[PDB]
Amino acid sequence: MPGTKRFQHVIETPEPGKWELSGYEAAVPITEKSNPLTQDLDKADAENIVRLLGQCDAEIFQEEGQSTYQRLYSESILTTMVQVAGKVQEVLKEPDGGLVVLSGGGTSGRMAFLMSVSFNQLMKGLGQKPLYTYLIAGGDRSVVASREGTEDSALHGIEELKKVAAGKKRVIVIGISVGLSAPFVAGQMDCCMNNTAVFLPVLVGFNPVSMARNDPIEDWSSTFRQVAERMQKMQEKQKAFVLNPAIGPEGLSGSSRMKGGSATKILLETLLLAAHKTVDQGIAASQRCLLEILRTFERAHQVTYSQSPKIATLMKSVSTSLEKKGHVYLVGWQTLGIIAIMDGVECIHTFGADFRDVRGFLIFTFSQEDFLTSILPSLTEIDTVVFIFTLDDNLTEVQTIVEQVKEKTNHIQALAHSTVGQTLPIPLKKLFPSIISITWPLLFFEYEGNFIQKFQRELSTKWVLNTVSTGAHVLLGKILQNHMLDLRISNSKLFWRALAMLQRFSGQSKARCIESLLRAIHFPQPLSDDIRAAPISCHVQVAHEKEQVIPIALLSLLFRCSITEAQAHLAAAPSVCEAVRSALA
Ligand SMILES: CC(C)(O)c1ccnc(-c2cccc3cc([C@H](NS(=O)(=O)C4CC4)c4ccccc4Cl)sc23)c1
Ligand SMILES: O=P(O)(O)OC[C@@H](O)[C@@H](O)[C@H](O)[C@@H](O)CO
Repeated sequence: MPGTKRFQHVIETPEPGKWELSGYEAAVPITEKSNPLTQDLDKADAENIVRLLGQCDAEIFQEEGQSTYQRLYSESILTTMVQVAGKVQEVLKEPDGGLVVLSGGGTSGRMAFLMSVSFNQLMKGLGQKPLYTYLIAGGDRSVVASREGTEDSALHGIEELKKVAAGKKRVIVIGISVGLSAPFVAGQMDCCMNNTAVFLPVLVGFNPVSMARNDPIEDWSSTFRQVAERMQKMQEKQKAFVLNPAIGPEGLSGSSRMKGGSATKILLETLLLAAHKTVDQGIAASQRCLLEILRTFERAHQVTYSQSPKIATLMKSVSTSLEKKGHVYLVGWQTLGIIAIMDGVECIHTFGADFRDVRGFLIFTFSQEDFLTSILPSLTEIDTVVFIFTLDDNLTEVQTIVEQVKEKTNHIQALAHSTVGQTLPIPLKKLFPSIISITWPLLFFEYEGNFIQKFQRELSTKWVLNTVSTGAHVLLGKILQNHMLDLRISNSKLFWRALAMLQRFSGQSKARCIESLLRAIHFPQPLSDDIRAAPISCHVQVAHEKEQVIPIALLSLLFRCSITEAQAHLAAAPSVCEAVRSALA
C-alpha cells in the first residue's frame, strides 16, 4: 500500500510490557534513549534536577563494564584518537596546501566553530598560518541562529566542502554528528571516501555504527549507516576513522546539544591539543598524553558541580522570571559570551521559546555603551541577568554594566572563573552576595594563551548554562517525563522523533501513529495517497509552520477521535501540558 516504503524501516510498536523483549529497547539509538536517571525529571525540584543532569554529564567519563559498547576511556577509542592525532600531525608538519575542517549541523556545527577558532589562535600565537576552518549546515549565519532545517541536505554539505577545499592537497574532514544522523555530514564523508588521495574523513558521534541512521536521504543514494560502515572498513588501512564512544542517553531525550555537545569538545580538544603539543616536542602522541587532558576535563565536571546549590538557585530564578512572562539575559565576555548566545538561541527549537526568553550577549555582538543604550532601557523588576567572565577580563567594563542594571533589576547572579589566589575586586563582590565562582587549581601550561584553561572554562560554562536553561523550562511543566513532546518538526530527524514519541506514549500501532501524525500535520486536508507516499521533507515543510502538532496527534490517538474533535478539546483545556497529562490517565 501507499506509504509502506516511506515507513518500512520504522520499528513496530511492541505490545505492553514487551518493550524490552520485543528487541525494541536495544534498537533505540543511544542518542535518542530515555535515560533511566531522568524518568521523573518532570517531578524533580530544582536542586535534584541539577544532581540528575550533573549525573547524566558524569556518564561521559564512565568506564566500559565487562558485552557492551566502547566508551571514551576504552582502549579502542584511545587508540583511534592516537591514530587521528598522528594524522593531524602529518598535516601540521606541512602547512602549505593542507587544511583541517570540522563540520556539523546545529550544535555540532557550533562546536566546530568554537574549536576551529582556538586552534587557529594556537597556531597564530606561535606565528604559523592557521589551517583550521569549520562548516555549519546553513552557512556561517547558522553559528548563532536557530535553523534546524538546514541539516537535511547531503549536497549542501558537499558543496560547502568543495568551496572550502579548492586549492588544497591534504584535507582532514572531521564530520560531527552526535547521532550519526545529519545528511550534511553524510555527504561530506562520502565525498571524502571518493577522493582519499586528497581527503581523510573522521567521523565523530556517540552511537555505535550499528545504530547509525538508516533512513533514505532525499538527495543521496546511501544512508549514514552505509557511509559510516564503509568508513569503518577503511580504518584498517588508516584512510578513514570512526570515533564514536557511548556516553549514555541525554537527560532530556534526544537533546544532543547537551552531553553530545560537551563530549564533542572534550573529545576533539583533547586529541587536537595533544596533536599540537607533541609535534613541537618531537614525540609521537601517546595514549598517555590524551589521558592527561581527559582527566583534567573529568576534574572539571567535579569542580563545576561542586557549585551545584548556587546553580539550582539561579535556575529557580530563571524559571520564576519566565513564569511571569518576563525575559532573561546572558551577558558574558569573550568566548564565554558566545556560549551564552548559543544556549539562548538553542532554547528556541528545543523549547519553542521566543528569541527573547533566553537571550545571549557578547562584549548578539554588542560592545560596552551599545548595550547600555540599546538594551538597558527596557528591563524590569522581574527579569534575570547573568554575567559570565574570567578574572582576566576588562573587569572595569564589567562593574560598569552591573551597576546600572542593579537599579533596573535585583535578580542578578554571576559566573566567574578564577585561577587560585586571584582576588575579586571589592565593588563586584558586594554586588553579588551568593555568587558562583569557579577556581581552577594551577596547571603547568605549555602554549602562549593557555588553551587548556580555555577549554576548561568554556565547558564548565556550557554545563552550567545548558543545565540552567534546560531545567528552568522543566520546572515550568514544558517536559513530559524526560521527553519534549511539543517540538516543532523542522527536519527529518525531528519528524522521526515525533513519530517515535507517539508510539511510545500512545502504545498504539505504527500505522495508526503515522496516520494521526500526518493528519495532524496536514489538516484541514485529509490523507490522500499522494500525502501517504510523500517524501518526509514535505511533511516537515508543512509541520514546521504549525503549532501543537504532536500533542494534537497524540490526543487524536488517545480519545480515538478525529483531529477536529481533538483541537476542540485542546482549546477547552487550561494548558497543553495539562490536556496531554489528563488524557494520559
Ligand atoms: C525512546 C523513544 C521515544 O521510544 C524513541 C525516540 C526516538 N527514536 C526512537 C527510535 C527507536 C527505534 C529505532 C529508531 C531509529 C531512529 C532513527 N533511524 S531512522 O531515521 O533511520 C528510522 C526511524 C526512521 C534515528 C537513528 C539514529 C539517530 C537519530 C534517529 Cl531519528 S529513532 C528510533 C525511539
Ligand atoms: O550532531 P547531530 O546528531 O547530527 O545533531 C545536530 C543537530 O540536529 C543538533 O545539534 C540539534 O540542533 C540540537 O538541538 C540538539 O538539542
